[PDB]
Amino acid sequence: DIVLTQSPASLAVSLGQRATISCKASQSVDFDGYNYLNWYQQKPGQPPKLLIYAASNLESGIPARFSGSGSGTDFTLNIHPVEEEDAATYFCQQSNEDPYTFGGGTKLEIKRADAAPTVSIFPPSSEQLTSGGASVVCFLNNFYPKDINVKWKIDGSERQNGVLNSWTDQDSKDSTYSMSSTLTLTKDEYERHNSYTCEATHKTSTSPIVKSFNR
Amino acid sequence: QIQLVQSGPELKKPGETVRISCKASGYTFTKNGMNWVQQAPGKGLKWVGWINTYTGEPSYADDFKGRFAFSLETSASTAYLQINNLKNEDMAAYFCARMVRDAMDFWGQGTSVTVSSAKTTPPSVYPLAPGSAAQTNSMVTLGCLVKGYFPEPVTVTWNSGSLSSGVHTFPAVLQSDLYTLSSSVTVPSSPRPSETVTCNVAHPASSTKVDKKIVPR
Amino acid sequence: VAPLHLGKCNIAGWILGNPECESLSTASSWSYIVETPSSDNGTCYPGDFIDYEELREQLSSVSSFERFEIFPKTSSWPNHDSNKGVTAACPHAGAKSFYKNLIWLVKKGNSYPKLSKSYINDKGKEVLVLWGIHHPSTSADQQSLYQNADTYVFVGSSRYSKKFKPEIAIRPKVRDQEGRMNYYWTLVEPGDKITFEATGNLVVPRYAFAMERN
Ligand SMILES: *[C@@H]1O[C@H](CO)[C@@H](O)[C@H](O)[C@H]1NC(C)=O
Repeated sequence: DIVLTQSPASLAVSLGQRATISCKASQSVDFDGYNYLNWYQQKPGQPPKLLIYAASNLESGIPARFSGSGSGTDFTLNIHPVEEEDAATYFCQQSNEDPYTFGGGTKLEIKRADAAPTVSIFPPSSEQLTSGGASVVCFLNNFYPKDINVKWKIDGSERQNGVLNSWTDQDSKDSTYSMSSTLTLTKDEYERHNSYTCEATHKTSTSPIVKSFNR
Repeated sequence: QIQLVQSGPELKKPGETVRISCKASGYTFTKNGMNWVQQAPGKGLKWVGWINTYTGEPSYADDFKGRFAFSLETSASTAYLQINNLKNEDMAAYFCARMVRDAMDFWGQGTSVTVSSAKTTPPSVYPLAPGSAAQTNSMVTLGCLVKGYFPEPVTVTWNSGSLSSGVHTFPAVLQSDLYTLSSSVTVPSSPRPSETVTCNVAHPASSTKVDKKIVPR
Repeated sequence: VAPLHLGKCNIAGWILGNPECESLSTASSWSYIVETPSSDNGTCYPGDFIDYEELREQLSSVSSFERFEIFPKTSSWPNHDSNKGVTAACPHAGAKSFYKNLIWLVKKGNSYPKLSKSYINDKGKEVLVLWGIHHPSTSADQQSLYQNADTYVFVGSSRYSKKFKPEIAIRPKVRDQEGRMNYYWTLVEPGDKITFEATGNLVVPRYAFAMERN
C-alpha cells in the first residue's frame, strides 16, 4: 500500500484563526505533474464530504476558506478563517496506486465560551419501576472543554457500577459538548435509599457541581 | 439532485451473507464508477474497492479479495456489495461513493452492518420529568430514555418533529448485548405544564413505534 | 454504401481508443465517416494529430476493418510496466484511464531499457498502426517517468522512417496538462516489417487495424 499519515491527531483552534492539517504519504502520490491527493470532511453520523481534489482544486459549492496545497509526499489542508460548523473530522486520501488508502484522519476542535454544564437529574419513571428496575439519569449540556467526569452518591456513599456514560461530539452551531450518565439499579436496590446525588468535575469550577433529589 | 441511497441497517448472525444496495439517481449511472468504503468509528476509513460501471470489471483492496464482491444492475441502476462469510469482524458502516475525478464526491446514505447472534429486542420507553423546581429557571429540561433494545439504530423526535431547537440525542452505549441511550429537550416553563410534549421513538428493526407523553411529577 | 456513424467522438478519439468514445456501429464496410463532436477533440491528452487529414481520407471507402492486437500487453513489454500509464486527463467512469488502443510505457523500477519490437504483417491487408510520443513539461517529469534525459523514439518501416525526441517545455494549461502528446500513424504493407525502437517517451501500439479500401 501507499500508507498516509496523521499530523496532528487533534488540534483545538480558536474561531477566526488558521487551522493547518498536513499529511505525508510514504510513496510519491504524483504522476505526470498531477497529484492524486484528496481531502474529505466527515461530521459525525454523516458520510464523508468531498472538499478538495488533485490536490488544490476546490469542489464546487465548498466555501473558499478551505484550501489545499502540496506536491510529491507533503500536502497541507488550510482553513482560513475557522468557523463553528467546521467542527468535524478530516481525512486525506490518495489515488496514485491501488489500493486507494486513507489517512489517519484529523478531528478539529473549536474553542470558545469556556462555559459550564447545565445539569438536570431525573428520577425513575413509574413505567420502569414496574419492570423491576430503576435508572437514574443526569444530563450535562452545553459545556466546554469535553474533559469531565461524574460521581454517583447514594445516601452520601459513592457508586461506580451500572454507570453508562455517553458523550456527544462538538455542537455544530454552539461548539459545546454534552454528556449523559446513566445509573442503573434494580427496583429493590432503589427503594431502600432516599438521597441520590450525581456530581461532576469540570475545570470551570473548583468544587463539584451537585444536583440531587430525595425519594 | 444526485442521490446515492443505501438499504437500511442489517443484523445477521456470523457466517451468513449480505446483499447491500446502492441506488443511483440524479445522474447517469453509467459513465461513472462506484466506490465502496468501510467505516469503523475511531478505526478510520478503509477503501474496499471500485467497480467500472461500464466495463463491469472490479478492483478490490488486498484485504477484501475473497469474501467481498461487486455486482451491478445496469438496466435498473443499482450497485451491490456482497459480504460472505461474515466473521464478527467487518463490524462497521459501509458507504457507496461515486467516481468523478479520481476522488469520491457524492457519498451514500450509509449501511450500518451488525454481526451478532443476539435477538431483536424492541425498546422500553421511559419518560423523564423533573418534578421539582424553585422558580430558578425560565427554561426546564425534559428527557426521554430508551433502554434495552437491539440492534441499532433508533429515531427519537419531539412532537413528530415540531420541537427541533434545544434537542440533544446522546449516542447509544452497548451493555449486555443491549443498547441504552437518552435524549433531552429544552423548552420554556410556560408551555410545558399546559401544552402536550410527546416523545416519539421508532425502532425500524422490530417495526415497533412507541409514543410517550411527558407528564409532570 | 452508408457512412459510418460514431457516437460521442470524432475520428481522433475513436480510433485512438479513447475511452468514453465507444462507437456501436459494428459496420466494417463504411464509405465515409460522420462524427458526433465534443470537448476532448478526440485527444483526451493535449497533443497534435499528425497527417490527420491524410488519415481521414484513409478511413474512407472502406471494405474491411479487422482490429487485432499488434502488441499484446501481457507478453510484449517485460522490461517496462504497461500498467501505471494512465492519467486523469483520459478517464473511464471518473477514474484515470488511457486509450484502449495505445499503451503508455514508463520505467520499470528505476530502469527504462532500450525496447525494440517489430511487427511483420502476417495480415493480407494494409495495417493501420498508431502510436504516440509523449512530450513532458519538466526535465524532472522525464527522469521520474523515463529516467533517461537523452531519450529517442524511432519508428521505422519500408514506407516510413522518422526519429523522434522529447520536446520538454511548459505548455499552457489544457485539461490540467502542461505537457503534450502527439500521435502518428502509418500503413504497413502486406509482408513489410514495422520496427519500433525507443528508450523513453514512446506510447506504444496495442491494437492495429487491417483494412482494404474501395
Ligand atoms: C476542436 O477542433 C476544432 C476543429 O475541428 C477547432 O476549431 C477547435 O478549436 C478545437 N477545440 C479547441 C478547444 O480548441
